[PDB]
Amino acid sequence: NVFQPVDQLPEDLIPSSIQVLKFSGKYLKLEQDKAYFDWPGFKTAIDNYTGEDLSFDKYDQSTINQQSQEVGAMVDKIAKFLHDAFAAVVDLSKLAAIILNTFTNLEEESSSGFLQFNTNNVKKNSSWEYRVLFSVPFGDNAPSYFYSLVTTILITADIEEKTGWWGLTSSTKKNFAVQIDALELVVKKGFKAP
Repeated sequence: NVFQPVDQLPEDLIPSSIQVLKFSGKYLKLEQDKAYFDWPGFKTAIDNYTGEDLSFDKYDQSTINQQSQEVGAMVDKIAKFLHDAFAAVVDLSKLAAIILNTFTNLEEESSSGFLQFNTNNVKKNSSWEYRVLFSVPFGDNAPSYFYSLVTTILITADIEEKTGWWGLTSSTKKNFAVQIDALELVVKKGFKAP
């Protein structure tokens, strides 16, 4: 739906991880008929959280200026970033492939609830927001715990039309700009969404 769920958890945690999805989903802001994630709203909501199965770990944000590079390289960089900044997706079986697939299949995934296209008539360019939510466990040493990494990836390129994004390959080269927003939460089995 609002976030592509990417789980790698033991069945006894999947239910809790869905609640996290439910919770995250309620912070999408619709306007101009374009759906985007509400980070201020979401951040704020976590603070006011008065539960016990949820806690903030860290929030990270990386924004890189428009640079001409290939899709493959760019996704690899995004992946390396998510790998190095958090404990959550350290052993996730190459998120890079999950991310590279989303951008090389934009046309088939456009209607998906976790992708939002947009154009800038002034700058005559466009962008996509990919919303993804990762969940990986702590380990059998702390069975009730796992991490959830609420992530948004905003890719901007020098592409005028929406069709300009159709059929991108790992080799395709453009003037891409990338903004990654990711928040890591420590959640435990039994977490219900407010």
